[PDB]
Order: sequence, then structure tokens, then C-alpha cells
Amino acid sequence: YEFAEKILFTEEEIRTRIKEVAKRIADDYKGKGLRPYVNPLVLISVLKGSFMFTADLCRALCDFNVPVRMEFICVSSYVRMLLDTRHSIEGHHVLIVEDIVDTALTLNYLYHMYFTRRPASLKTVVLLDKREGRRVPFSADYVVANIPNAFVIGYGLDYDDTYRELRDIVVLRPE
Amino acid sequence: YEFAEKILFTEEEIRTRIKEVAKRIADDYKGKGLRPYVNPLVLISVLKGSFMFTADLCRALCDFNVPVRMEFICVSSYGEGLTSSGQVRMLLDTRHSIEGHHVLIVEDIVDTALTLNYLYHMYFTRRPASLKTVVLLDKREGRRVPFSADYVVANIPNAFVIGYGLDYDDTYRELRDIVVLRPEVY
Repeated sequence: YEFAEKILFTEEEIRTRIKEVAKRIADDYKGKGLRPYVNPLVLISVLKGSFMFTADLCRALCDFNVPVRMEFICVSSYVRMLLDTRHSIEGHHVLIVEDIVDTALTLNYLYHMYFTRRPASLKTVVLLDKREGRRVPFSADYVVANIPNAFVIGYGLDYDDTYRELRDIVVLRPE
Repeated sequence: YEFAEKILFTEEEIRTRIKEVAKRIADDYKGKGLRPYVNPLVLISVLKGSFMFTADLCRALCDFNVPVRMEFICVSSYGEGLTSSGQVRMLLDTRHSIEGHHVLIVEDIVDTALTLNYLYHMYFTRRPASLKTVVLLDKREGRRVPFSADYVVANIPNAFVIGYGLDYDDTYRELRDIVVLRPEVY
């Protein structure tokens, strides 16, 4: 990548970590009675960044026979909801999917919002976690990779909406 | 796949077909003046079904150095028998303007083509540099209005197909393969 710096995580490394995370999720929900139609694991994907992670994660979950329901939401901050879920999450096992949690301002807002809607359970899975960038305390339930305070792009992550399409996660501005 | 009657395409077959389509698109737009940030090829992904195809397609396009911008739109149908022109409600439109840009609408399947024809005409009036469509699957004989996709990953007969983003009552979208659902299910 001539426009960026070193590759932080290759596609194969990301694929491998996602498979392990899906394995852990499958194990953790094994006794929850997840079933298609009535009780699938609801993946609430925060657009735009999580689209790629979501596509790969849902397939890894499928590998472990975990039935899932995909939801896509969109938010904006000046946090307001531009697009919310199409089906009620009440009584369901929900997993909010994000590409990166740094300040945790958005994710914490969404977690609070969904928590009040009476889901059976509510957890979060993030591709990347900059645990040091917090503006509000927030602990994700599943993390694919913890990273330093480096600006990264690729695999859904952007530099002003560009470079989301890269197969690898690359360092634009080091750590 | 106890709920499946037949495997139409494996994950590997689809991957290969997506790369082939991506190469075609690259060839087709090479002289079009696309450029990162300023003039990327805009993929308007129609949720929910195209989410998977879009993730794999944008990566295949990146392999060919085609700069892309991803937009995700959400539409909803009208109650039963309110439209006979495929009209739908826009719940989420593109976040940025498409005027002057090369746009490609991305869909998982085109069968009746009622929604895709409606969306195509809607974006066409927004003055993009050009407007084309790419679909994962095409049931060519299923049309209720004429429509031709510019790029197609695979043609399929009239069977109930699921997987790779396509659903049966919002179920089975996560499968890695494209399979035919056993009639005993629906």
C-alpha cells in the first residue's frame, strides 16, 4: 500500500481471529436456545464501518451453526438515529457489531438505548478496540484485536470515507 | 444443509465469479476517470440482502485498483396491492451526492425487477456521470417489468434460493453457499 504505512493485520490474520471470536460466541450462547424465526442471535451492525466485519462474522457464526438475524443501523452526531432496527429486539439475544470502539461515545449511547428495550441479553463485539481512547467507560464483550492509538484504515475502516475496501488493516498514522 | 434441496454455488465458485465481474468492471471503467477520494466508483448497496455480496465485491474491486465509495440504502414496501410500478419507501438514502459520479447499484437478486427498476429510475434523475447495476443472482425469466442488469455473478432458474445474503423470512442470509430451499419449508 503506497498511500499508507505498514499492514497492521493481514486478511488471513483477521479471518483467523474472527473465526476464534465466532467460536467463543457460539460457546457462550450454546445454552440460550437460539433458533431461527423465534430466537436468532440479532447482529446490530453499525453502518458504515462494520459492513465488512459483519459479512465475515455472520459466516463464521454460521460455521458454528449459530442462527443469526442481521440488522443495520445508522447514527449521526452533531447521537441521533438515522436508521434503527426493523424488528423488535425485546426478548431477543442481541449483539451490537462495530468496526472500532475508541471514545465509546456512540457505542455507549447505543448500548444504553437498546438496554431499555428489554432484550433477553445485550452484548457487543468490536473488530478493533483502542482501550485508551475512552471518553466514557466501556468494555466490549468480544474484541477481535486491541490496538494502540494509531490511525488505521481498511477492512471497513476509513480516512474520510475512503479506503474501506482494503482486505487488510493498515497503519495510516503510526502508533 | 438438512433444509437444502440442492447446492447451486459453493462459496469458492461465487468468489471466482465475483472476481471475474470485478475484472470486467475494472476493464469497463479504466478510461472513465475514476480517482480515489475525488471520483470513486460509487456502489449503492440495497440492504439487507446485498450486504455480503458488497463486502466481497468491494474487496475484489480493490484487487483491481478500482477506487470505490460504499453507500447503503434501506427501502420498505407498501402494504399489499398499493403499487403496480414497484414503488417503495426510502428509509435511508445515500449520505453523499451522486451527481457527476459513476454509480453502480448493487443488489443480491433481480427477479421481478420491480424495485430495481424503480431505484434505477430514481437515481438516474440525479444526474450521475453514469448509472449501472450489478446483481449477485438473476432470474431472467422472473420479470414483471423489463430490466437488464449490467453485471451478473450468476443466472439462476426459478427456484427458492437462499444463502450469501438471500433469505427465507429473514433466515439463512448467513450461509456461505447459495442453495435451493426444500419446498417442504415454505
